[PDB]
This record gives sequence, C-alpha cells and structure tokens, in this order.
Amino acid sequence: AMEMNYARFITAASAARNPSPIGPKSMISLAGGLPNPNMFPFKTAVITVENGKTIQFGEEMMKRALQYSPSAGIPELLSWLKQLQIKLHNPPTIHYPPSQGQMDLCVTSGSQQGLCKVFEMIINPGDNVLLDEPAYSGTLQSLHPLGCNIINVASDESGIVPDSLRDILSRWKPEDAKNPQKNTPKFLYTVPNGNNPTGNSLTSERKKEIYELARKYDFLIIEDDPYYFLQFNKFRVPTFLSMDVDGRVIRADSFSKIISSGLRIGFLTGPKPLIERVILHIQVSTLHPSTFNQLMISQLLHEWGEEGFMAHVDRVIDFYSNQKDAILAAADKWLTGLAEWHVPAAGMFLWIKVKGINDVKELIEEKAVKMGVLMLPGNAFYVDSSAPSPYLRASFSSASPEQMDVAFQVLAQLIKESL
Amino acid sequence: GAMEMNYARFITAASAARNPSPIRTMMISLAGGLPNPNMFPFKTAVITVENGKTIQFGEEMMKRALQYSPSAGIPELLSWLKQLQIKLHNPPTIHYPPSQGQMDLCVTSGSQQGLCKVFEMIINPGDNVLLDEPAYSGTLQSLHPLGCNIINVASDESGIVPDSLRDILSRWKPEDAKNPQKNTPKFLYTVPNGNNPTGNSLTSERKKEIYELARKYDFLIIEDDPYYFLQFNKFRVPTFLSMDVDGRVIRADSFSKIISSGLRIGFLTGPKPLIERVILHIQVSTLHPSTFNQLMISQLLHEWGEEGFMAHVDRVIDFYSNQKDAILAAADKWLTGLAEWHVPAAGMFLWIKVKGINDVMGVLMLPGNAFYVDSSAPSPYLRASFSSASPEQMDVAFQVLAQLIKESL
Ligand SMILES: CC(C)[C@@H](Cc1nnc(NS(=O)(=O)c2cc(F)cc(F)c2)s1)c1cccc(F)c1
Ligand SMILES: CC(C)[C@@H](Cc1nnc(NS(=O)(=O)c2cc(F)cc(F)c2)s1)c1cccc(F)c1
Ligand SMILES: CC(C)[C@@H](Cc1nnc(NS(=O)(=O)c2cc(F)cc(F)c2)s1)c1cccc(F)c1
Ligand SMILES: CC(C)[C@@H](Cc1nnc(NS(=O)(=O)c2cc(F)cc(F)c2)s1)c1cccc(F)c1
Repeated sequence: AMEMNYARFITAASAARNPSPIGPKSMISLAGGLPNPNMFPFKTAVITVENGKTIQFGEEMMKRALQYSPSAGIPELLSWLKQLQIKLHNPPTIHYPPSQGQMDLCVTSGSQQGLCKVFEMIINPGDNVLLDEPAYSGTLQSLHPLGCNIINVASDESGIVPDSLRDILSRWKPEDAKNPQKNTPKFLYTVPNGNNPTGNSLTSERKKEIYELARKYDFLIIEDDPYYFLQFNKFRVPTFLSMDVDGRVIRADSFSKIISSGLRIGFLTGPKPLIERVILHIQVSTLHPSTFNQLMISQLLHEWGEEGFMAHVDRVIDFYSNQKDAILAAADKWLTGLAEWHVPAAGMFLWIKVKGINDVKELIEEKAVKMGVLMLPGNAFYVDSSAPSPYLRASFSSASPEQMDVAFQVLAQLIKESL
Repeated sequence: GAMEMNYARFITAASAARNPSPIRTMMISLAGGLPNPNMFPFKTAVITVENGKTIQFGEEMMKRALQYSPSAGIPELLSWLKQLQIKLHNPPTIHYPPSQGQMDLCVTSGSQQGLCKVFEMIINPGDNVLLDEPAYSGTLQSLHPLGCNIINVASDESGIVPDSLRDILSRWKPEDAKNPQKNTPKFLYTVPNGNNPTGNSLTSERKKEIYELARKYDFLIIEDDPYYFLQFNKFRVPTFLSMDVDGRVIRADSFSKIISSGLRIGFLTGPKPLIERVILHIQVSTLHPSTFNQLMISQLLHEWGEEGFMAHVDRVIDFYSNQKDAILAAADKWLTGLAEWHVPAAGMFLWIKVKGINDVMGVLMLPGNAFYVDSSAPSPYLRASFSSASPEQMDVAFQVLAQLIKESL
C-alpha cells in the first residue's frame, strides 16, 4: 500500500470548505428546530412493488420522508450499501485509518452529482485528465468548463488498451508526479462496464494493468460504473474498487438503470478524505438527496435483502440480454457487409460503425428521420463534436424485435444508397 | 425606464464555457439513452393528502415518475410556478427579450441548490459581495470557499438599513462598476422575510431604496426568500423581484416550510441569461429534480388550485404565528431583564441577546457565533427555534436558560 497525498487532488476551494459551525443521531429526534412536518400536506403512502408486494409509509415515516436528512444520505441506506460494497467488492480500504483512505460512502442525487462534485474537487484549469473517447457526453460537458486538457486513451472491444495508457504516460517520468509543475495526470476516468456509447467493458487483467499504471504515475481512478449491475456475463468482472490497495479509486454506482432514474439516487464509494470534500460541497448545494426517495429505496432493499436485490438485478439483466440478442439478430440480418460492431458486454447500447462513409449525421438528421427511423450520431461522444463520425449508437432498451427489423432494414437501405 | 444589463459581468469564465448537450438536437427511435422503466420495481402509488384527499400514480404515471425528466423541471410544475410568480410579483421583465433578462424559472433540488449555483456562477476569488450579518449559516459556508470578501451591511428590526448600504457604496464612484480593478460589489444577498437567525423582515420602502442603490452601482440582488409564505401579519410586502425593472434580481423560493423540506423541490426565478447558466450546471450535476417528487407536488397544486394552496399557506402561517406567540410568552415570563429580543415578523426563529455575558433541551438554542463570517468572535446572542416546541417545553427551556444566565453573571 503506497502512501497517498490526497491534498494534491483537492483544489484550493474544495480544501477551504469547513464543517458547519452548527446518543445515536437521528432526525426523528434532532429536527425540533427544523420546519414542523405536521404542516406538510402528504400524510401516508402505499407504493406497490413487483411480485405483489408493497412499501408503506405510515404517519411517522411520512413525516421523516418529508423532512430534512443528512448530507451523506440516510444512515440505514449508507449502512446497507456499505455491506453491499463489502460483499461485491471487498475493498482493501475498509479498515484503513481515515487519513489513509478508509472506504467511505456518500449517497448522491444521482451518480452524476457525485461525479461532478469529484471533478470540481480535483480539477484546476490546465490539469491533465485521461479518459477513453467515445465517452459519455455528460462527462465531457462536465469537464469542459473546468478547463482541463482531456488526453484520449485508446480503447477497443475490451475497453481501455493499457499499452496506449502506458504510451501516453511515457510522456512523463513516474517521479514527475511529485512535481506539480510537470502537470502529470490527476486522474483516469472510465466507464468499465458497458461504456455509453460503445457497450464495451474492461477485462480483469487490463484493470490490474491500468491500476498499476495509476500507482506508478500516482493518479486517481474514477470508476464511473452505472452498468455494473447490467453485465451479460453472470460472472461480474472485478472492479477497480476491489483492487484498490492504495485508496486511489473513487467509484460511482447508480440505481438509474435497475431501480429508478427519476428518483435521483446514486452513490460514491471512495477514500474518506476525498468523500468528505464531496459531502461538504453537497451540504451547501442540494443539502441532501430526497429523503422520501431514499426511504423508498432503503425500505425496498431492507425487505428484499441482498439476495432479493441481486435476484431483481438478474431479472433486469435477463430482459436486457434478450433485447441485446434481438438487436444483434437485426444487425446480422440487415447490416452484415455494410457495418461493423462488437457484441455489447453490458448495458443497453449497440455501437455501429458504418463502412465507407466518413460522417453519418446527415444520414440520420435528414435521410433516416424522413423514413421514420432515428438513431444517434456518434459526434456527441468526443471532445471535438465537429469532427466526422462514422458511428451510430442504437439503444436496445425498449424497441420490439419488429421495430428493430424496420429501423435496420431502413438503415441498410440508406448505407447502400450513400456509398 | 430599464437599464441595459451586462450579464457577462456576473458570469465566470467557467460558467460561460458551459454548453448545452449535443443530444438536445433529439417514428421508431433507437436514439435515446433512457433505461427501460418497466424494469423498475415500484409500480403504483397512493398518497393521502390533508383534508381527506388522495394523489394517485397509476401504472403509466408511475413509469414517468421513476424516469428522467427535463432539467428545468416537469412542464406542469414549471407552468404552475411561472403563473404563481407572475401573479404574486408581476415581474417587470416577463415580456423582455431573452438577452435583456426575460423572466425565467427553474425548479431546483431545494432552493439552496439554485443559490449555490448562482454564487458559483458569479464569484471569482477576491470579489466583493454585500450581505447583512447575522446571516444564514449555510450561505456563509457556501461563500467561504469561493474566496469572496463579504462586506457586512448594517441591519436592525426592519432588516438591511439602506443608509449603511448607501454609505458603504459611496466608497466607489458608480462608474467604478465598469472597472474590474475597483472591485465594486457583484451582488447584495439578503433574506428579506424572517431572516435566519434574526426573525426580522425588510419593509417595502427599504426594498425600494436598496433597489435604487443596486441600479446606481450596478449589482445584482439575490433575494433568498424561504419564509415569504410565513409572513405572520398576512399583508404581503412587495418583493425585490416585483420591483425588478432592470432584470438584476435572482429570487429563490422554497417549499421547505410549507410543502416539504425533505422532497428537495424549490425554485429559482431570474433573468434568462443567468438562469440558463444555472440550468447548464444542473444538467451536469443533479440533471433534474426528482420526477416523482415534482409530480407529487404538481398533482397536489393542481387538485388544490391557487385557492387550496393559499388556504394551506394560511393555516401554516397561523401555526407558526401561534408558536411565535407561545415562545414570546415564555420569554416574557422567564427572560425579561436577563435578555433582549424583537418580535419576529416571519419564519421560525427568536433571536435573543443575553445581557451581561460577552459569549454564549426542548427548544433548540444555538449560539450566535454560527451566523457570522467570523464564527470565532464572541457573541452574546442565542437563536431559539419555535417550529415545534410545545408551550410546556418553552416554559421549561427558558426557566432553565434564566437559571444558567443568572448563575453566570
Ligand atoms: C439538512 C440539514 C439540516 C443538515 C444535514 C446534515 N448533514 N450531516 C449531518 N451530520 S449529523 O448531524 O452528524 C447527523 C448524522 C446522522 F446519521 C443523523 C442525523 F440526524 C444527523 S446533519 C445540516 C446541514 C448543515 C448544517 C447543519 F447544522 C445541519
Ligand atoms: C441535523 C441536526 C443535528 C441539526 C438540526 C438543525 N436544526 N436547526 C437548524 N438550523 S439551520 O442550520 O439554520 C437550518 C434551518 C433550516 F430551516 C434549514 C436548513 F437547511 C438549515 S439545523 C441540529 C444542529 C444543532 C443542534 C440540534 F439539536 C440539531
Ligand atoms: C428528454 C430528456 C429528459 C432526456 C433526453 C435523452 N435521451 N437520451 C439521452 N442519452 S444520454 O445523454 O446518453 C444519457 C443516457 C443515460 F442513460 C442517462 C443520462 F443522464 C444521459 S439524453 C434526458 C435524460 C437524461 C439527461 C438529459 F440531459 C436528458
Ligand atoms: C396565505 C394568505 C394569508 C395569503 C393572502 C394573500 N395575499 N395576497 C394575495 N395576492 S393574490 O394576488 O390574491 C394571489 C392569490 C392566489 F391564490 C395566488 C397568487 F399567486 C396570488 S393572496 C398570503 C400569501 C403570502 C404572503 C402573505 F402575507 C399572505
């Protein structure tokens, strides 16, 4: 375990944040001075749940659900998720001292809130960041105003190529990480399972190689992993968090694809000194994630248990895997000869390279639309969105087999008559 | 008439660099990245509402509630709130061109989210900001890491004293507002009704005097108004927004004291170029406020109508006014000649100056220290909460406080 200097990953503004000058701690007991919840108009709730179950908010629970709650999340959700992270990832940092990157969790208002806060905590203008393009548009949109240089790491069907990362890092010496003025990268960001838009996932062996490069040049890994629970291989690949001997990994998990996107509940797992910075920023922004929505999820998860949760996840994977089977069969049918793709390892996107056409934006935004078919041009997933893209992101989250037949029959036509 | 605003002046390099999503460019569509909501385990909901009513999310409505939604908020809530702001405040900027500061509204994940993003949009390190201490601890905690210099404007039982502001601003010539080296204040922040922690509220005439100075030295007014709907006398004071002929007011409204604090639904009203910067920052952080929680509130507001909402607010004001009376009666009984206090005009707090002591359950009592920029400095003040203590609890709590004061003198 290498010693971490967390202060180098914390901006002046982030470091300046202080805890508020304001038995077992609960808002039920400690909210006497906060707004009186008897004034709130919602009184009880029943929410039906799959397999003929319910969640009930009685009068007391409704008052809690409608009241303020801690910035890091409700304690019982944090506690249940801590145990989930232990079971799934057994992170090395569980019992490290706080100052050495003890594993710490924060519930966030979506995972993207967590990620944004992490990026803001770290990045000064002119810092270098590593990621693999095509990358999620939200991440690129988030990094742009922070004024970092984004250095693109090559990727393939197995995600980031370690040799590319190695080749990028050879630009510095390892000892340059001790010299702020050398500007060695502050972090590597990646989506390690079912990258949006590619559908590609890292292997265990590559993750080990990337982790060791992160030690060698002393940078953080931001493991943005919203499709962790949507891997089609039922043996889930070990995560960067699971290898994190140094406490250099910040992991973002999301409920958005398995439980609800609209509830805006995700969570960060990472070293305590960095997670604390994020919590303090949350505390002066959203204050906390919706108490009501946390209680819906926390109650569901407590009633399910870890087995029930994982069973749910399995049923979600089964649905998306059948959808993947269907979209790959339409691709096989119509696009063989006219386009390239890999089988998605996780998530909900098929990434289609159109052969013999430099850009596909006109092909969609005039020709495909007019034929009642829309897919997404690839340009949005690069730092330079004006550069030509031969790629299309096709979602298999919703469309029927019949709809995928039509869309791809229509795409095949337009590819033929555009060559 | 209306002065021309240079909104660029109030937008950092970082905030100005924010761009909209290329997926904004947008029938069998495989283009979207929405997860399939049929996979989500919550299926329907029934939520009981005060005075006998129910709110129902059927199957389709539940799938919407559990799914991503627009960044500024759901259209039904946005339109209801827009019409609320037009009716209450008649903002002079309603029909201005977008670039001249047309009134815009965003639903936020609580009002504080809106305010934080506004502060972040505006402040470079070393900028001057105006506010009245004692101030909301959360605002001070938000401003500290941005590295602004907080200039304290004097205040009293009627809030900010315009003559202090006048005197403070006279340091600059008004032309200095166009000279970045002079570092004229970028904004004035205040809580105009029921200031946390003082309980004091601005008067109509002072608000007009403050606005006049804001125009002359060209600063924004950040109107943080979460106790607007807890005005005890029920004769509403005109807002800074209602006098905002220039589009220099950003207003924060909260549902935290009247509908729910825990749902994290508030709203931000302001000039479109500034509100757009806040929306773009939201788009890369929370994305939007919870769709479920927005729908709860929107369904409620629509079954109530404006009349149901105001009847609700009316009963909430009566409850807090009755609490104010009880805490004041407790204070009269136990604290006269040991302490001093003004009658709160709104909100949830009694601010108590303890006589003789240089520096300071049931009723939460917090030292005054937490409401100043310099929290290490001695404070003879206590902030006492009256949101929930019963009359018996107030009686005991102040009996105890009187004893502690007497034996410490
Ligand atoms: C919503 C606001 C009111 C809270 C949010 C908070 N965030 N973290 C907290 N930590 S705690 O007090 O130790 C705590 C831990 C629990 F597990 C349960 C509990 F009830 C209390 S309280 C707040 C924010 C800023 C200033 C302030 F005084 C209070
Ligand atoms: C979580 C607990 C620990 C807090 C509860 C609080 N009670 N009053 C508070 N006032 S505040 O920070 O100004 C505030 C008022 C609002 F209305 C909203 C808001 F976001 C913040 S915070 C606590 C702190 C100290 C002693 C104690 F008994 C309880
Ligand atoms: C109508 C609006 C509400 C939709 C429109 C969208 N449809 N597909 C998208 N694909 S995406 O950018 O790759 C994406 C995928 C996710 F799975 C999650 C995510 F946050 C973003 S964005 C929306 C949804 C979310 C955020 C947002 F800016 C716009
Ligand atoms: C809670 C009661 C006491 C109300 C009494 C009112 N005072 N002025 C009002 N103006 S209005 O144009 O009739 C009106 C009515 C609506 F139904 C909706 C709307 F947007 C505007 S209604 C109140 C609200 C806020 C602060 C306060 F001091 C008093």
